[PDB]
Amino acid sequence: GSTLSLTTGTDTLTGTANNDTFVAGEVAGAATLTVGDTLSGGAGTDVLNWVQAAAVTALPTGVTISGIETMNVTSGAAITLNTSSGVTGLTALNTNTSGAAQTVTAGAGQNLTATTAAQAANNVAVDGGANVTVASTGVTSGTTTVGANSAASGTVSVSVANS
Amino acid sequence: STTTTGAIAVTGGTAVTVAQTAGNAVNTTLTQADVTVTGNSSTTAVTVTQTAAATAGATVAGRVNGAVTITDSAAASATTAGKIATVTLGSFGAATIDSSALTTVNLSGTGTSLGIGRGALTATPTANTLTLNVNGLTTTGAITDSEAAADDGFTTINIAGSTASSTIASLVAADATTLNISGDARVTITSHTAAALTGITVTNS
Ligand SMILES: [Ca+2]
Ligand SMILES: [Ca+2]
Ligand SMILES: [Ca+2]
Ligand SMILES: [Ca+2]
Ligand SMILES: [Ca+2]
Ligand SMILES: [Ca+2]
Repeated sequence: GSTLSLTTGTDTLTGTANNDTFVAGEVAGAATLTVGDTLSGGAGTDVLNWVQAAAVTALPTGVTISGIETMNVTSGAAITLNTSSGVTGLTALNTNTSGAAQTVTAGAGQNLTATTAAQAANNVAVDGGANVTVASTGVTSGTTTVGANSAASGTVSVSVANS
Repeated sequence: STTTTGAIAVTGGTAVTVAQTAGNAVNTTLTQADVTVTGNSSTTAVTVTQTAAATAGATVAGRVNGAVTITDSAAASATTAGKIATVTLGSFGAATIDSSALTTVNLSGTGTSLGIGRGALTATPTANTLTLNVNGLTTTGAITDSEAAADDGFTTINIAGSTASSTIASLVAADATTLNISGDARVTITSHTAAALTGITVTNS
C-alpha cells in the first residue's frame, strides 16, 4: 500500500484501498492530528499511528477517522480519549502511556488494548469496546478500573505488575 | 470504493442517459452519486439508472442511492413550451422532475421519493394524463404531484405494473380524478392521498 503523513494543518487524506499506513507524528514537536483532520482508508490493511510528546486530551474538533482498522496512540504524558464517535470501521484501538494516567472509552466493535509502563500513583480507567485488554507494569497506588461506565462486548483481560 | 461517487451533472442534448453502477465489497456500504440533468430545448428524454440500494450485510454489498434532479429549460417560464416528455429511473434517492411537457415516468428498482412538478406555465393545461410504468419498483416514501397542490396537476394517473411486483409507500396526487392500475404484475400502493378521486379501476392481471 501507500504511506500518508499528517501535517500541523487540516488534512484530507484518502487511502489506496490497500495496505496503507497513516502517520500522525510530530513536526517541530507540534502535534499533527489536529482540528478538522479527516482520514479515509479503503481496503483492510489500514493503520493510523498517532505519536505525541504532549498528553492526548480528546479527539480534536471535527476530526473524523473512517475505514481505518487499527489505531495506535502513544503519549509522553496522559491519554484521555473517547472513540465511540467520529470513528467508524475501527476493529482495534491500542493506547500507550509510560508514567501517566489513562482514561479511554472505545466504541463496541473495537478491541481496546491499554498498555501502561511505570503506572505508579496514576489511574487507569477504561470503558466500552469489544475485547478489552489492560496491560499495566510498575504499578503501586494506581487503581485499575474497567467498565465502570460501559461494559465490554467481548472479553476483559486485565494484568497488573507491582515492584 | 466505499467513498461516495461525487456529482454527475449534464446540461443539454437530444436525449440524456446517466448510468451509474456500484461494485463495492460484500460488507461495505458505498453511497452512490447525486445526479443533475438540465435539458436544453432539444431534450425529449432523460434516463438515470443506479445500482439497487441494499443494507450492508455479511454477504450483502451495501448501497445508498443518489438524489436525482431533472429540470426542463422552460421550467421557470410562463409561456415557453417545454420539451422533456419521458423520464426513466432505475433506483433513486430523493428524486425531482420539473417539466410541463412530461407525460411518462418509468420506474424501476429502489426509490426514496419522487416529486413531480410541471413547468410554471400560466396557461391552463388540457392534456393531464400521467402514465407511470412500474416494474420491480419499491419506495421508502412518496410519489407526489407537487403541481396539483397550488397549480394544475394531473387529473388522471395510470399505473402499469410490469414483469415484477411494485410497492409505492405513498402516492400523493391532490388533483387526481381517475386512477387506473393496469398490466402484468402486482402494484401495491400502501397509502394514497388523493381527495378528489371519483373512481379507481384495476385492469391488472
Ligand atoms: Ca493535520
Ligand atoms: Ca487502504
Ligand atoms: Ca480500510
Ligand atoms: Ca409549479
Ligand atoms: Ca400555472
Ligand atoms: Ca389544484
